[PDB]
Amino acid sequence: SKNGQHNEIAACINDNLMAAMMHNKPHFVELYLGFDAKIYELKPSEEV
Amino acid sequence: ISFRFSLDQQATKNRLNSAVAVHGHTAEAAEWYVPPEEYPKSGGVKRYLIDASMVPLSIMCPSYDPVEYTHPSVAAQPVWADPADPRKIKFNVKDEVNGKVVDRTSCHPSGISIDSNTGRPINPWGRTGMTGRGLLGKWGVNQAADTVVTRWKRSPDGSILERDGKKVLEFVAIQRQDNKMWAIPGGFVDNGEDVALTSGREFMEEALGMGSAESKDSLAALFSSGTIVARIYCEDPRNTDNAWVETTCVNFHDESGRHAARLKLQGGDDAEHARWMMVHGGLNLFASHRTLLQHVTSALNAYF
Amino acid sequence: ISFRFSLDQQATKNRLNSAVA
Amino acid sequence: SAESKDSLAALFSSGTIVARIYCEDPRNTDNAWVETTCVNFHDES
Amino acid sequence: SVAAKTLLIENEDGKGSTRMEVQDFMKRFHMHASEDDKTGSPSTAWGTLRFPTKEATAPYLRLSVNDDPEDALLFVKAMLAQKYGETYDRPSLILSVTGGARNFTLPPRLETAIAKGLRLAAQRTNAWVVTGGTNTGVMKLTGQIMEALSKTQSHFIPPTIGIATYGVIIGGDDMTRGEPPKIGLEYEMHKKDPPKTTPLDDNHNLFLLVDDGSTNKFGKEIKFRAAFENAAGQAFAAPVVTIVVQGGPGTLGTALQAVRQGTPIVVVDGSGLAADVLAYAYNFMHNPLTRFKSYTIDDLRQKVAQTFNPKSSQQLTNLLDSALECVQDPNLVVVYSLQESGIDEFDDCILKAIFSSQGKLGNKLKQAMYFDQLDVAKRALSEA
Ligand SMILES: Nc1ncnc2c1ncn2[C@@H]1O[C@H](COP(=O)(O)OP(=O)(O)OC[C@H]2O[C@@H](O)[C@H](O)[C@@H]2O)[C@@H](O)[C@H]1O
Ligand SMILES: Nc1ncnc2c1ncn2[C@@H]1O[C@H](COP(=O)(O)OP(=O)(O)OC[C@H]2O[C@@H](O)[C@H](O)[C@@H]2O)[C@@H](O)[C@H]1O
Ligand SMILES: [Mg+2]
Ligand SMILES: [Mg+2]
Ligand SMILES: [Mg+2]
Repeated sequence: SKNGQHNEIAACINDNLMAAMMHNKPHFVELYLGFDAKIYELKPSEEV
Repeated sequence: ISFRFSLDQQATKNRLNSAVAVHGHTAEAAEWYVPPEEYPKSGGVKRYLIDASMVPLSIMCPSYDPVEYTHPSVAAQPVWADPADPRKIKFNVKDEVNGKVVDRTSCHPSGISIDSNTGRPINPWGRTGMTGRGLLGKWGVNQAADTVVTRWKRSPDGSILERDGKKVLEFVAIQRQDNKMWAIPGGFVDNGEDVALTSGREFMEEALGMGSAESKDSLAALFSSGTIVARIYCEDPRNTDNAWVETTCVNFHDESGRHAARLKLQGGDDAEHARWMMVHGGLNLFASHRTLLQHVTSALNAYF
Repeated sequence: ISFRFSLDQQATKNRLNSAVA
Repeated sequence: SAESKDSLAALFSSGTIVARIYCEDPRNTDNAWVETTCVNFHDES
Repeated sequence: SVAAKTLLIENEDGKGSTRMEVQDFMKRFHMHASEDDKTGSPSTAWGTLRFPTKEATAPYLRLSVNDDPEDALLFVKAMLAQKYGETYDRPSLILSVTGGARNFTLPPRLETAIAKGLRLAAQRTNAWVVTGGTNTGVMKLTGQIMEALSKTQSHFIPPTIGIATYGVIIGGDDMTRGEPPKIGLEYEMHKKDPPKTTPLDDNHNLFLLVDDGSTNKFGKEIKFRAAFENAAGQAFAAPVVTIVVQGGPGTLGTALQAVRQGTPIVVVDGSGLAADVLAYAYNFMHNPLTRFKSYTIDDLRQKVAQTFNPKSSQQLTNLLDSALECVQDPNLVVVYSLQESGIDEFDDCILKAIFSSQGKLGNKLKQAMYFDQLDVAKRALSEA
């Protein structure tokens, strides 16, 4: 965040947040929320 | 860590210049000083503009038509002003005017050469596009004395502030009445007096506005240890071809900081405000006072 | 602080008399 | 590189010729040999 | 919407004086028809503006740059005295928010932190917030903060004074043309005005339009704004705290005037440009810590050159000189770093700026009482 790498944070935050939800790690879900984790930008692993 | 940094710089502390490989065309040194076009406090009188590559007297320059201007205050002949016919006066030696000694010797190695046509001295430091005395009262060298009262810049903990591996200085600076630029306290030498009295008298008049018993004695302790750091030519905008300011700089350094702390700074005489100001190379001060501050930091091995 | 003061005085350490002014 | 270029110039304003020696270069022959002048640019800060 | 015929202006030494007619008072305000004019003509552009989706109306007064800020302070006192009665709530704090207008592109996390801290500080101390009058950047952000204040605090609402340069407002002429008092003048930000392009923010409660006769040339209110805040601070014996978030060249000039008029500043480091330059300059000149021993004048000059693009070496020298002149007095600047601190350390920095003043002891203790920092009050009382 300090070194201007915010775009890379935003590109990986949805899947990382998704993985955090799957593996039952609440502390990691809060951590991610505030650093631009948009809960509505989640994507499924497979295609329906 | 502060101690580790301090021990590291105390233990780590054919000459070749390879900057031509980087730049390609070096534009020499700082070249030669040219004063501004508008003479200060003159009511719109403009000088004769010259390029910086033409100021020196070694260079020929046949196209030279300076303007002769003398200020009305100087032309009213005050006690500190020389007569309008500058003949009958000996330059480069100590001269007696009304039984009072005035210095009149320049720090230039060649000396002052006297013009045959008008008897008016000619400035060796180089042309300025203006003859006559202007705002300066004395023909030739106007000797000025500057007082740089310094102390180490300390944080509250008592530790001295350090920048670029060198200790940081702090000097008393006054805001001038005429052009509102910060400067070193100082002034022109009065008749019959020396640089010691002039330096001290101008510092009390300007930065302390005097005119304190043991505190006065403290100030005397401060002025008991002074070193003449430089005697140079001023880059003063009031300089002309027949009258120029040359300064002797006296540095009063307070190593402990006790004597410097007793000064109640309050601007008086030809100063508006006076304050303690950090010495560094990016200062925008009046005339060639940055060179004077360079000389005091060079003598004290301080940051600049 | 005592050491800082000690290192500071070991590293910070024409004569004119202007007391007549 | 503008001011950074100026910084590099500051680096190359203080150089000391430390040695002028004969190189142990493998391309050296009996009629052509490499000899070096060594310039050290030290950055104290 | 009945027009006022008489107004109560407070006397210079007592509590309040006699009520007299509005035109007599409004002769103290001037306007410039062109840049060349110095003496001027009577202003006549003063009244109230109605903005869309806002229930309350906002007073506006256009005055000249050479005009006395004390007269403008009376105008603010007279309007509040008229609207809320004689015994209105006197301010114990003037909180000035300045910074970037069009170049305020700040990461959201910081924006939320600055917004949260400013909301917490202003609410708790019933502060008068003085910003620019425009609907751009940090002022708009501050406006949004005060929007939440306007839906609470019962009867009394603390004024959010917006001081803007006349000559940058897309609706400036409409405000001037007409009879001297205008009560319901509607403000149209979406209207296409040819010379200017900057509209006035709808969340500001009062407006001071500084006029110099120029058109599309900002930078003409910095001195008045600093002088007004100083005049307001002396009159209500309350400390004035300037806050510098991001910034550009006029924010540097605002901080320069503020430190020149004796008003303390709080520079939020890590919030942007003229703030990083100001924080770097203070830390270089005053901070004794180890990480600031590598700070140099050359790196400061390099930072100023990369961030304000001055074009001329003389302009760069003037900007650098002004930046170094701002951090000359160590007491008047308090630097809060955004990325290295806590939620309540910002209130500690604001409180440090409040105590950093010279003689307003009762108000400074009141500010300490609002922020719930007994120690600052004690340490201060013990030192006193
Ligand atoms: N030889 C002189 N020339 C001009 N003015 C003089 C002279 N002697 C006395 N004066 C009077 O002194 C006044 C200037 O005040 P001072 O404090 O004596 O001088 P100041 O201008 O502060 O000092 C000159 C400054 O110029 C720099 O080159 C130099 O470093 C010095 O600081 C002038 O208005 C004038 O009335
Ligand atoms: N008060 C203003 N309102 C709107 N736009 C402005 C203002 N001042 C300048 N601008 C325009 O915004 C552009 C970029 O300005 P910024 O750097 O974003 O802001 P800054 O230059 O710091 O403006 C300083 C002004 O802002 C106020 O906080 C403060 O009163 C100061 O007068 C400039 O080109 C300028 O034309
Ligand atoms: Mg002087
Ligand atoms: Mg004198
Ligand atoms: Mg004098």
